Amino acid sequence: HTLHIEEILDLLPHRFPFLLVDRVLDFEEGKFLRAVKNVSFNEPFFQGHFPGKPIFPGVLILEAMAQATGILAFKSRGKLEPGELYYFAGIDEARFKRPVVPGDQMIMEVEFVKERRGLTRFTGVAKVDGEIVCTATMMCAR
Amino acid sequence: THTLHIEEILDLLPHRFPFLLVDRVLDFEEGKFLRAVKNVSFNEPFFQGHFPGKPIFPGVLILEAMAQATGILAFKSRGKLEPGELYYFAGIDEARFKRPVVPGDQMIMEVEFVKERRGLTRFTGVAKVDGEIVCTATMMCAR
Amino acid sequence: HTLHIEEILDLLPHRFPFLLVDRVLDFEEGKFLRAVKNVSFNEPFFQGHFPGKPIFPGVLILEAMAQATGILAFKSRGKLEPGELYYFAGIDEARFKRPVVPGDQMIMEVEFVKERRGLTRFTGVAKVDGEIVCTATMMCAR
Amino acid sequence: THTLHIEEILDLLPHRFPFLLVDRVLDFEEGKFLRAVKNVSFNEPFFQGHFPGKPIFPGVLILEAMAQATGILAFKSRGKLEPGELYYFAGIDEARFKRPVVPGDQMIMEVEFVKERRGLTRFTGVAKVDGEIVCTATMMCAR
Amino acid sequence: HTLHIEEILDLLPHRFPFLLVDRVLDFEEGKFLRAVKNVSFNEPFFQGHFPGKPIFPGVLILEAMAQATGILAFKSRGKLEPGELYYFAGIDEARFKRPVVPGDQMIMEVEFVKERRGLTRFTGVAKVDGEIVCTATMMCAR
Amino acid sequence: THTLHIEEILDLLPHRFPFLLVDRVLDFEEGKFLRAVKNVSFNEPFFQGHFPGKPIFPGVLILEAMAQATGILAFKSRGKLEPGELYYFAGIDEARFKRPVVPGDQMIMEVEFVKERRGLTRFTGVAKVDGEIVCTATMMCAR
Repeated sequence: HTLHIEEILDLLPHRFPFLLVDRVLDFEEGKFLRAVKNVSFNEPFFQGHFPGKPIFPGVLILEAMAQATGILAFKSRGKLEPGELYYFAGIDEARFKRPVVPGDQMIMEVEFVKERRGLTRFTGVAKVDGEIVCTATMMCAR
Repeated sequence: THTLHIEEILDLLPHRFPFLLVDRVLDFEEGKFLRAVKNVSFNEPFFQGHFPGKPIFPGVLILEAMAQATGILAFKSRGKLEPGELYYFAGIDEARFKRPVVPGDQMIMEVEFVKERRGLTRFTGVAKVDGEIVCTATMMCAR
Repeated sequence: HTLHIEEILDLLPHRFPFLLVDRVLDFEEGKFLRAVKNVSFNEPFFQGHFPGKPIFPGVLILEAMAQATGILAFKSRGKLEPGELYYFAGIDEARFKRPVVPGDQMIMEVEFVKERRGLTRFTGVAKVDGEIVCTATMMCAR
Repeated sequence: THTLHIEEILDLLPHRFPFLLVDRVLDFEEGKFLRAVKNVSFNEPFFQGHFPGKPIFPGVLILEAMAQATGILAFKSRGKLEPGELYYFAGIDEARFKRPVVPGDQMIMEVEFVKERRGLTRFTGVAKVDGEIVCTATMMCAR
Repeated sequence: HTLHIEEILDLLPHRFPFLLVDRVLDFEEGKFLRAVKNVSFNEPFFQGHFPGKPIFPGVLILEAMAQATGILAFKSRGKLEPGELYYFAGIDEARFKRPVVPGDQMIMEVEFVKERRGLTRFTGVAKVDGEIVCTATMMCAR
Repeated sequence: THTLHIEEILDLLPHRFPFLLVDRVLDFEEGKFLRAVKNVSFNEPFFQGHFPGKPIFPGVLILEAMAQATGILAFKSRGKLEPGELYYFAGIDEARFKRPVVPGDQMIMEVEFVKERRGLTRFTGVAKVDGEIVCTATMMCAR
């Protein structure tokens, strides 16, 4: 089940310049979601990060993966009511393996692990050209 | 085999944010062709205005992206621009917009040198998404 | 019949940074429209096009003229319903005659030609200080 | 007769996007006056916020534009700024906002040197649209 | 009575990049209001003002103070109806005493003076670290 | 006692708008700690998107701000970056987001060097608003 940007705008509250999921390529509710973030030079953070040497910030890969958990959570468990937020509570073992750059299509896979102590736990893995560029464990809650 | 990443691109084109619309060069043969990629992301500044609730990559920016790709080919083939000189975009023939390009699309653009004629350099461009043609055009430029 | 920016926002769906018609100076439904685009240094594309040498992109003159056809079409033939778009299908014989720069007031005249094979055909002419800076033939459709 | 286009302006003022608010200089006489243009376009970044659905050029930015025009006059008349030096805006007397300036307006601004007094340079500014006064103010600056 | 940003968005029509009141620290209707503007490098005007030497424009201190008069006026006298504006009619004796810079928290105090000849008159004083950086007298009207 | 204002910061970090998220350095001791300020303003570009009607400083940007503060400490302590070299952000352990940071907050960040181990430099960060902890994390970086 693919979701394009209009479906994504309907599910997440994030807007420009902080909506970092461009497409959902597949998902299974309560299990996994696979999303794309297209990395382009024409994104506003690249001016600053860095002048002459565009590097996609590692913190935004964490953000983009956490957004993809949001989409899975909303498809799986129900949409947010207006004014409610899906909290990003924490991150374990964020590892940045190599630089993500303009022209990269970052494919992100997030998996639901469990609920434990009031949080929902996901693992994320981001790849470019089949190679892992980032992993992390993310905790979120409604 | 002959790829250019963004730093190489920044060194050849004078365009900068928010109007540098070539993100990679996949291959090229001097004086002949260049195949480039434009990654289309929601996170691009024009999407706020085009259109609210329904992001559509403007057709004019596909023409722009292709014209930039001709620039890269021209510079690699014929010599870099000196400081303060521009590669003019003089005109366009037969621009055809076939279907909408959207966030998540990777737009692969192929430009071919045709000829010099009457003080202009003529190129044809074809932009594809997922193998299907989204735009074609004939572009005239000059130093 | 002049239209100012609030009337223009009501007719076109374009918003910042891609609404490139600042005023309508006159029009006659089904025939012609004359619009202004004020070119200012304080526009976001100028940072990029080019550093140290601001040049209004020729593609944006095409865009601004196509927007002015939109306004004529909506005034002449009826407003778009929400979610509907006015397609830009093609361009013939776009000619860029000289550079448009900050401080220029670009006056654009678009004329309806005909409907043919499912498209509406317009010609556009953009002038600065009475001199032609661009012409083009534009095809659009609902 | 004495016009300065944007490149000449960039060379005299240190202001850059999104706070360079003089688009052309129509005429000037050193030590006396300068007449400049600010083209007011919807496509300017502050219009998104001022205000949603009702674009109104902020009155504070007319003061800013006029103060920039004094800068140009001062530099042409008295000498360019050296790198790292600033032309301070020290104060303002009797700023009066007469009617709203909007997208599509070309705001013609005329600034006149009055005198130096008490370590400041005093100027009067008048901004017009379609021949009518939209703002006046007396501006004090110093090197 | 403190107002945070959501309360501020409800009262003023200003939006990004021209909403220059970040918090209200106290107020008394018809009398005074004390507001904060946090000055950060990450604000869009700093790119332009100036490259290599960030200086908060003195005109934006005037703006931010005039916004704080707006908030006082709306809390004191009633909210604007949609489409109505609170006019900034004029300024007397704007004095800029020293440069405001990134990292500064500008505390602004505005006081109602009187209504006279169809305008409402306020005085404003902006401080950083207890020292006055700007004063002005502002005239506004519905 | 050892404060660095924005110009000193621009000279040490390569980050520029819209991703320079240290506005001042309040104090530091080389090889030991650095205490910095991030002023959180509505007028920052990410607030438009995060979220419409409910501005919330992204937790990922607190991690970024703290990692930038480690950079400053590292450069002051160990030597500036040469042109074209980067200070890599290699990973993060135990990032905890305790309560939302909002416009008007001044976020005071304290980073401490822990050790070098296994080719990385390890730091702990703590960010506070009004004396209360809003985020903690352990950050690994390397030249």
